[PDB]
Amino acid sequence: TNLCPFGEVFNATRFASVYAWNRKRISNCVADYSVLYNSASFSTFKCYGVSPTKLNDLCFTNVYADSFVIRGDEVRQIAPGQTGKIADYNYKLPDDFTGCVIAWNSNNLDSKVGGNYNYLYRLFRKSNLKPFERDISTEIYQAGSTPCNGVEGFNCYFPLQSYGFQPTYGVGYQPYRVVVLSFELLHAPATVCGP
Amino acid sequence: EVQLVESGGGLVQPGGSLRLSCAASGFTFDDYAMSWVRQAPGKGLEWIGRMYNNGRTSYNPSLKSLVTISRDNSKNTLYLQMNSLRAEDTATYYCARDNLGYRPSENLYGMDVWGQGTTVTVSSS
Ligand SMILES: *[C@@H]1O[C@H](CO)[C@@H](O)[C@H](O)[C@H]1NC(C)=O
Repeated sequence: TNLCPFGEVFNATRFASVYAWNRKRISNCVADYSVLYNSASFSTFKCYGVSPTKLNDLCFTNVYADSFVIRGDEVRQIAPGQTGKIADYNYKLPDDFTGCVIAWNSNNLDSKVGGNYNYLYRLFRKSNLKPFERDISTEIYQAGSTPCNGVEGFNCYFPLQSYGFQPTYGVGYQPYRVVVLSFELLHAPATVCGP
Repeated sequence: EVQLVESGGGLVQPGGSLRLSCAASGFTFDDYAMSWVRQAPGKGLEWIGRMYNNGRTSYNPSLKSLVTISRDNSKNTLYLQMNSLRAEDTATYYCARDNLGYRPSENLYGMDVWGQGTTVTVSSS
């Protein structure tokens, strides 16, 4: 009977970086997804493996909400089978992903006039991430032939670069808050149900 | 035109302190990593340090105790504050931008644009 805390996820004051993306378990509550799809706040609402209007009619188990902040033109990489820096080094979705990817512009919240540097992305990594794998290691990357031994130098960089989030930047360089919902469809005893 | 100019070098007594500048043209430091590199007369290029866009600094660990890298984004200058210049600091100091983007081939230094560099000499007179 108790409502799912979707207001604690979407209306949170602070969102994580994409390399350290936060995952929240939604469980043992009634979920009303009709107030999310009919809300005009979300610019991107793409659902995979489920219709968005059928969400109220299903019961889900293992519901997870992954929240982070990425820049504007990289929202297209939060999808199965995409390539680039966010998909390969920061946040990878599986090819058999079922769930919904929700994103909206947050330029009025996550941009400071001098530049907001609290959001960082992993620019460099030795290998591609597995799906739903988090890498928070800050080991010094080797971009050249000479080994670094944990010390920066020529072709030795810190792997995390911060976004420069300013309000003057156009759409595409503007911050977008991305919440990814993930479900399992009718195979276990379900704790999250629509009304 | 992407251009780096350095200034502030010259004669300096041993044990003193001296500041350098890396006035930039054609771009700003808000989205680029900028580095200081030292060239000794008898040795190769020695990496001094690096400023990232968020303002964090990394230094040469054999040189950390006597250098300081600071920005002034209002005038797009990168500053390099030496302290206690000794005889092996007599060198030509280049300021160059790190290429964290596309590299067309293998680069030994990873620098897409360099400065002309300024000469600092430490001696008796
Ligand atoms: C977040 O706040 C807005 C403010 O009007 C509100 O309309 C919206 O319902 C809130 N989000 C959720 C998921 O309740």
